[PDB]
Amino acid sequence: VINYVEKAVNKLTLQMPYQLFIGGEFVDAEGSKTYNTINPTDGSVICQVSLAQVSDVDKAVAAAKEAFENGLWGKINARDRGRLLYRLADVMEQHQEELATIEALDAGAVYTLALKTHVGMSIQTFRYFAGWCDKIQGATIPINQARPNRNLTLTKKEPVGVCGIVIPWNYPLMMLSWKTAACLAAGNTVVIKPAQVTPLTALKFAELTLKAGIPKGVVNILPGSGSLVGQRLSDHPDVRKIGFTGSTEVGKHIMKSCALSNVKKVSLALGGKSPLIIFADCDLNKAVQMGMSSVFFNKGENAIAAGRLFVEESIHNQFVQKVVEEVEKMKIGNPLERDTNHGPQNHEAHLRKLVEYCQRGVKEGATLVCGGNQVPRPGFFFQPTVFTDVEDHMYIAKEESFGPIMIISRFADGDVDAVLSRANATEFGLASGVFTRDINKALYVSDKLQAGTVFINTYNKTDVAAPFGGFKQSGFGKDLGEAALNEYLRIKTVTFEY
Amino acid sequence: VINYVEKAVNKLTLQMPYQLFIGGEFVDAEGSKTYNTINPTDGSVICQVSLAQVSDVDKAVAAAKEAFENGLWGKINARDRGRLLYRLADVMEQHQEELATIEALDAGAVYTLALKTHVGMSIQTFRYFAGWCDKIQGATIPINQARPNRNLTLTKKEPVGVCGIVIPWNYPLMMLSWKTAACLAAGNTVVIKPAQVTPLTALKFAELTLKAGIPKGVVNILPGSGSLVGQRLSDHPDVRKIGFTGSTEVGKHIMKSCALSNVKKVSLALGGKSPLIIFADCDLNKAVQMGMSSVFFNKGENAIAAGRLFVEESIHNQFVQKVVEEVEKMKIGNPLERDTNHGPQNHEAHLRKLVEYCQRGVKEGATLVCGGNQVPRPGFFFQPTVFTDVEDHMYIAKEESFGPIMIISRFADGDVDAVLSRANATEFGLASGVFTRDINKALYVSDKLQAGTVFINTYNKTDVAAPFGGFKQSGFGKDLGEAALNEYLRIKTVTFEY
Amino acid sequence: VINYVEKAVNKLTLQMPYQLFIGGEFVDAEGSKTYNTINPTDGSVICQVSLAQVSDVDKAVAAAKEAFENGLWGKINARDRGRLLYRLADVMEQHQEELATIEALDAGAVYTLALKTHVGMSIQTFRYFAGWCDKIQGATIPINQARPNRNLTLTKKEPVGVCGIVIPWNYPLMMLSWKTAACLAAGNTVVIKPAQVTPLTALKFAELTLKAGIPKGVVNILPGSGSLVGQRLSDHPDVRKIGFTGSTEVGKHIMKSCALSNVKKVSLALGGKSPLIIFADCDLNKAVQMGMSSVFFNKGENAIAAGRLFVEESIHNQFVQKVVEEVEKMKIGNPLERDTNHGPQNHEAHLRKLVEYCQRGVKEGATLVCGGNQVPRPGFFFQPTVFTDVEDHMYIAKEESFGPIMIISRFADGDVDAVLSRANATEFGLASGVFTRDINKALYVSDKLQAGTVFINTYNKTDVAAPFGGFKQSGFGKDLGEAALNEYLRIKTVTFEY
Amino acid sequence: VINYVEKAVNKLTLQMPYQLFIGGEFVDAEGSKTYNTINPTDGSVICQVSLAQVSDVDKAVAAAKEAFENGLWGKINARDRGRLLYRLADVMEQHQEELATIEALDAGAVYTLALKTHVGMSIQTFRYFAGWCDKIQGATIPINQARPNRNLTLTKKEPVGVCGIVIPWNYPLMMLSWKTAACLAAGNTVVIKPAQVTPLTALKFAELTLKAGIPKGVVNILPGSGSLVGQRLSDHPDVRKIGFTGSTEVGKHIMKSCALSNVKKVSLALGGKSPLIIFADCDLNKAVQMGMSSVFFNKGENAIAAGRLFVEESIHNQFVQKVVEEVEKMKIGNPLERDTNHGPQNHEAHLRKLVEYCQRGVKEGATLVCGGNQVPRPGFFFQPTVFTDVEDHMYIAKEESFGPIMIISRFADGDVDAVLSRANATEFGLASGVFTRDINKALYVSDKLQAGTVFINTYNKTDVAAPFGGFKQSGFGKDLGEAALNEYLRIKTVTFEY
Ligand SMILES: NC(=O)c1ccc[n+]([C@@H]2O[C@H](COP(=O)([O-])OP(=O)(O)OC[C@H]3O[C@@H](n4cnc5c(N)ncnc54)[C@H](OP(=O)(O)O)[C@@H]3O)[C@@H](O)[C@H]2O)c1
Repeated sequence: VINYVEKAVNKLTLQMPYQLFIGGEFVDAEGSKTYNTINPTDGSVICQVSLAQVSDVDKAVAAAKEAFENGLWGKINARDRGRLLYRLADVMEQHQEELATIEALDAGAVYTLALKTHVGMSIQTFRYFAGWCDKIQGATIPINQARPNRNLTLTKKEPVGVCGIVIPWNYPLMMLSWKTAACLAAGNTVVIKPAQVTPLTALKFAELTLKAGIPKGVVNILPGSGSLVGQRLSDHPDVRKIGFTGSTEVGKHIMKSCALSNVKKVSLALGGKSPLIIFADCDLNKAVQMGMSSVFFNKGENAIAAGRLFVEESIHNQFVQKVVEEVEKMKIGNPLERDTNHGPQNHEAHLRKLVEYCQRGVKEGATLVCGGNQVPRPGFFFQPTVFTDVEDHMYIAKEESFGPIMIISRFADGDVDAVLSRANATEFGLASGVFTRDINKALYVSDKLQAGTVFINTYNKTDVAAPFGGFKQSGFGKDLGEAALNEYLRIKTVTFEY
Repeated sequence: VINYVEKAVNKLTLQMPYQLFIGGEFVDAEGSKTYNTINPTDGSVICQVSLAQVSDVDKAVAAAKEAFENGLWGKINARDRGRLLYRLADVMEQHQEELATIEALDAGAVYTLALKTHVGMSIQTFRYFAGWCDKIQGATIPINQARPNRNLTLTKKEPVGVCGIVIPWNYPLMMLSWKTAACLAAGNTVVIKPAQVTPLTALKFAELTLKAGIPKGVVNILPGSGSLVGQRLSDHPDVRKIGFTGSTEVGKHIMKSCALSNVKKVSLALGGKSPLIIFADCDLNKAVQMGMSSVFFNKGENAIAAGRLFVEESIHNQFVQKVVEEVEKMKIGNPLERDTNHGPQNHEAHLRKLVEYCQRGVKEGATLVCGGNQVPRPGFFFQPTVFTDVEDHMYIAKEESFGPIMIISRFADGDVDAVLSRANATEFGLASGVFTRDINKALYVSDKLQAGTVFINTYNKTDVAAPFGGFKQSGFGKDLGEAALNEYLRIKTVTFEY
Repeated sequence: VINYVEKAVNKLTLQMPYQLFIGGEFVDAEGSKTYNTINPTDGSVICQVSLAQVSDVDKAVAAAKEAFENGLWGKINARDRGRLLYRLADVMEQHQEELATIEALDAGAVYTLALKTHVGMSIQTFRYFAGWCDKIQGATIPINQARPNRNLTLTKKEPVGVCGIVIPWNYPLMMLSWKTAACLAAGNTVVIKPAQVTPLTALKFAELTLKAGIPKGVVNILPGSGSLVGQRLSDHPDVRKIGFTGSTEVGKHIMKSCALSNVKKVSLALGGKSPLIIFADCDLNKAVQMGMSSVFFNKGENAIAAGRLFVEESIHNQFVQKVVEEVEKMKIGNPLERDTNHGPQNHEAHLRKLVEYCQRGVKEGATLVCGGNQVPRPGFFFQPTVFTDVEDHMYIAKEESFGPIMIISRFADGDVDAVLSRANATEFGLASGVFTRDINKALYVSDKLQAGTVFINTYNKTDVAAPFGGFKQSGFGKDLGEAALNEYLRIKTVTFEY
Repeated sequence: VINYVEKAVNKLTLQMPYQLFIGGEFVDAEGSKTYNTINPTDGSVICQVSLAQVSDVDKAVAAAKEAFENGLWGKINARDRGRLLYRLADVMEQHQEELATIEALDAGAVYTLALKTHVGMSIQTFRYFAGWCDKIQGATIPINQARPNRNLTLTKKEPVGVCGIVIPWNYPLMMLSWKTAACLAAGNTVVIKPAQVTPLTALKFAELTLKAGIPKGVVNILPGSGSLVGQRLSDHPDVRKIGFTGSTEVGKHIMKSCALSNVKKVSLALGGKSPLIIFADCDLNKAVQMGMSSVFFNKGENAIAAGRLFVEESIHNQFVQKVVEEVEKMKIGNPLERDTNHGPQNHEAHLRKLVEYCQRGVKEGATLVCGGNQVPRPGFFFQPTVFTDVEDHMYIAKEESFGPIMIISRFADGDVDAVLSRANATEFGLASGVFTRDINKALYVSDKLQAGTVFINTYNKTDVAAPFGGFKQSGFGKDLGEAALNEYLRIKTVTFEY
């Protein structure tokens, strides 16, 4: 029997585990330490969650090590590993409303969006990677023969072993799922650190691994701080790979910690300041819809959000006019209400950062067309914001807001290379977009954009089969697609002479 | 007109550049600083070589950046890039006797071996990777469709950009070639730091890039110290990838430096303590020949060298007797003499370490069967060495010698899992081997060995098509084969809606 | 309401459809023509089954064409096609006992075996290929650029369209499933012709596609003759691909019919005379168990069955003695008896062929050690048979029996090339095997055997992930694994200039 | 010493072999039979060429078989096979002017074009496939384990063995090179049948294999008739694969012959009636240039030639006007004159077909705008032809001309699906094209076109890396790219239990 926080909400009964998950059981942290998790809709405490300590990290890693080296997970067929992951996806689907409701409470995710994305994409991710298990293949290689003898060379794709996953708060279940699904499909075991502010779907997911029959110790979950729990994971001599998602500055630190301990493998999914270039020959009404989505999707708490819009001179004023018209139509409110399409920011400190961000934009001389403030209601709601007359040297032209702030610059009619130069003038390189009906412009621009993803006449169109990762200081390694598996596999070369 | 150090040796007239190679020209370092490169056969100075300074690194990176962004290398077809690399291999082959002679002088490489391996494999490396240029392919991916609209998702494989390569001294030209060929095949430009003690084949290679018509700035070479030149390469804001080969401890520092600057990508080819397990049912005479090769090849200056031999009890004494017999037949001498089997160690500091290594092995109680000493002759020669009665707790059971020291332990008749545990009880995981006629043992042992390469009834059988890289603290990433290309490529995902 | 033949048997009430399945409906054939399907355990008529006519073939192809061109199957996401195929596998699993019982009745498959293989592997097949749907990918290719313009070249993997599948009677559901799963996973629609003698699991399968929600017309099944139904399929102008499994001689005719009509694509999975080479250094008792299995599995009605055993001279007589001892322990009887090891042959005409085959073997001078005749009891049971003193010129050394007849020749110790020559002296090339503890022999022999599959120290180890197909007159193309998809996909190259 | 036909022409002294090439030597055919090859510029006899007989085919196949089974080609490293093919390309490059001159004489190929395409692309083809030799790789596959035992499954890519190549006359050297390069790269040996009318570059190529060091019997060349030599190749019991390029009707017969003998593998590169759709929103001047090229390139003797142009109503009249203007500027003349841009048709029988084709076009009611006739001069020149008012029911809307005949229909402004339906209403499916600046339209049309290749805003943009093959009655299998190798390889699955 597991202890739950129980809550009647959204036409169901939530049963939320709140403890650490280690070796297939929910357990208190050392000293029974706890912290409060906060509902961004009203600022209330949802419940108390165990606060993992260093000794809890060591217990989690030891359980993962034992599960990998001696448990059933390391013994079963890849096909049967696949079956278990497909079953886990099924169990997640059976609990989809509950999961999406927890995400609405914990992260401020609009419930209808959470059902399709936060939860829906997580389910797709597990099903996708479950199909990879028995299709992960090595090679046989035609090497030079040591005549008069013969040689056979093959490669074997093997698991890396114990992995650590450290993730942010914007899509709590989805960020966990991207990495966890690829990690488990490759045959590894894992210790996961959700962002401290958003532990609840991670702990519910943990319970679901029990319902699915995932062997004890394969999945371990440690609500807690990066500076304590995350650090220890990065430092641990039995951890062999870290999958990290978060800010560029913490990514640098994580990579350093991997180096100094045991040169554990690392992937880094970091910040972005993604440019969206909108040409005059696009479909304008569609550009407004997609451009708004590129910024405002999930209250802007979206790594790939367009952090800069470049709009061709001749359509700029009309584009801005239409955006403002549509922004006024947005329904801001409780993420559980069906008419809501703009939920609260994830937590109070982030709301404060956004308010300060827009003050700097005003101070430095950008035109605040609308928004810029907290919405005067309970919780941590921020107004959908539009800036114009943004110049390349401005702070808001350079810094990632990670909020619902559309930051608009002009470019001269007929310019192409000039705007590309401006769009590429960043140490980030996560995503980018271009709206145009012109085939030649679209292909040329996608060639020249210095970013890991280029959207053409769309935005936010991610897919579990399509690899996702950045260039430059947005990091390296992929989530999603076949490419993601490579972060969680090692290649052993075997060479015979006969 | 290039300045050479001219030398008449080995029935050739060597013409050796000695300056920095920056932007397609040989130039002096800042302040015309130089250092001496030492011939390990007699301890004499070969010549003075330019000593790169920080401002020289900045010039080399600037030249590489220009070559990539604006030069011809970034504009030509993949097919034509391949043609240039195949021409480069042809030029290397035209100069093969000269290159092997330089390697004999600089590194102490036995000339006949340098023709086949140090230089021979370097030529094969460029030809192999030349073939990859127009065969590097992205993907088209069947993503979910945004109905009633359609989506197309593709990936493009692109160059990473400016790379730094930092290498050691054991196979100076070949270590350079592995990384350089894959790096250039993928369309990058490069700044190479050879090991300070072995700059000469790198500088001759530089001149050969001119003969082959590699555009200026594509290849740049900076003899100098790791703590100065290598450090700056790892720190540089315009460098996007470091390919590193060296010790585990420097690898840790390199990775930290990549992290702290601009999270540049990194590959780490580090140290080894590779186990070779020899069962009683092997071919004994072959096991002796291959066992000796596993240790003594290239005077033991071989990262994959077997650093422990485990020999089954019933054949142990006969194995040792036969090795001693064969060791006594080895001809130690000038690497340029055709009858030489065993050349000098690479440099004096390394010889000193090997002497100390064997002193400690005797101190801690291992049986010194033969060798262990500097050979009484000029230069830095070390006697092929055999230790027996080695126990798992001993320093020589744990520490990488990187010299010609065969380190032998017994295991009990029939004790497969037990010997495997002993073989795996190391934080290294570079290579390994097993000698047995039994198919079931061979396959089971190769599954269980925790190493990036497993040799079965052979050793030292590397091939330009077979990926090479370690596990655990032997690093990550691959040199050679198709896999090596992934270190020098980035994947861009392009998603259309239409 | 679907009409069923109802039967109380094996603790179940079987509900067996018996009509043609066209466009999602069970329908009588033209003129309500029918034929009898026979139970091989007692020779009784199970029921009457609709007998497809030419107009019925045209209706099925029209339904398949409409389903492909305009129906839902052609419009849904690859991922969603995958979901439907997974659901089909789940439905088959929910009905596995019923399917295995039907296969016992219709094909004489031993019930316990049919659960694991005839049905269990069919289920694995659908689940395996379900996972491929959203992982079928094309390429982007670095072609030469038409300067000063640019080029993008990509490939798209597309379905071939309407396919015809024609199969034999030995594993009715499994042969169906292998091809159908790959065919549908690739996005095609299909008309299936089961062997006339074994229509029943195919028709139950058809009903399961309805339960699974496979869109109407995607799957169509036409019990009937090869010379009428199969012929029309191969001739039909709207069929673009035939997947054929059967005899070499019918395969020749089928390929010709494809040629003469519309050059439709064809795969050919044909006969075998597979050699198993057993060396004196094998584990003898294991060689006996696996050698017996290589021949007697599924009453010899197994295309990959070892059709000759070459047994090394020094172990031959002991091998034969052990085989005879084990053959005598085999329980022959009703496929529903849970201790049955050997069921009846599939149908009466095959039994008669096997009696004649053995008369011919004795006549030409082979030694009949045991078996060779019909078991005196109702139905069509044939004794497990062993021949020795078989020589290379003999009819039974050349001709495929497709029955439980072990055909043994000696070979001399210390020649390997000589036994290979004898093993390779056939126009078949489907499978082969080698039993030896010697790694060098195993690897060399596997290199030299001229067969699409080589088993080493095992036999009949097929797997849904491992491609299966023959060489020479055993045909071409693969069932199973990733390679099977290529028979059901076409590649479109798309080249842009911009 | 080889017998040559010597010819002083194009400022060169041509040395043309004229005999059969069998087992590394030029020999007369059985009975010294010969036939005349005809210069299409003036209708004169170039020289007498040996006429291969059945016994000569048997000798070639025996030589290919011995070279494969016992000769050096079957023994050398894949890497060394690649070196030989690169060397072959180099020799071809050293002879490029001579080869292009021979092609001008034999096939009427315009010299400047033959240099770039006929010969230039043949060279690229051998270099490209030379690079594949040591990069052809099999797999290791994660199959279900027969617990308590373990299984390893791998695939080996092997050569198919002796191949027959049967080709047409439009690009004699290039068609040979496409197939021969892939065939040899995969490790096979080959007997080549050039079109009887164009044997000369094939025989010169044969001599170049000698210069390049290709082992005797690896390449064998038999000038002669399809009905005799081609037939025997398709019939031969030792040939295991036919690579065929030619008409759809001969393709059907070839496939039938493959079936009836030994089910040898076959690829079919057959005819085309490829549609080019030109929208009003294209760049009109570029559409005219590329539209011209799509029809007139290599005097229309181009399998992928656009056989229908569909031009949008609003630009149709202007397109036709501009085409007529450009057609009038074409210089018809001797292929060796530098100002010629339209050479003679390949041979007399083809010229006659083209005359009849245009007669039937006029008869059935199409508007003949220009050409349609043999040019009044010696040889077999044909006037570049333009037809308009072509309706879907007409012969020239359905039948492949394989000549310089532009066949134009209108489609209504704003129609897309309607014109696609018309473009797809053919049993051919080789190539196609679309000209439009609209990204949505270009992507949609490329999805919907039922053809193996789709060109977007270009035409005739083939590449050695880009796979090329048809759908429907245009055949199956690819030439060029990685995909081409699959036709010349077989996959062996090796499964161990241990
Ligand atoms: N590229 C992508 O796929 C992607 C996706 C989502 C978000 N992001 C990026 O993430 C950022 C937003 O999240 P954030 O600013 O909250 O990120 P953050 O501060 O970098 O935190 C990310 C995670 O790192 C942990 N952490 C902090 N210090 C650590 C340490 N010393 N050792 C180990 N772990 C440590 C944090 O723990 P705490 O819970 O204690 O903070 C948290 O779990 C944005 O820049 C956004 O673009 C990127």
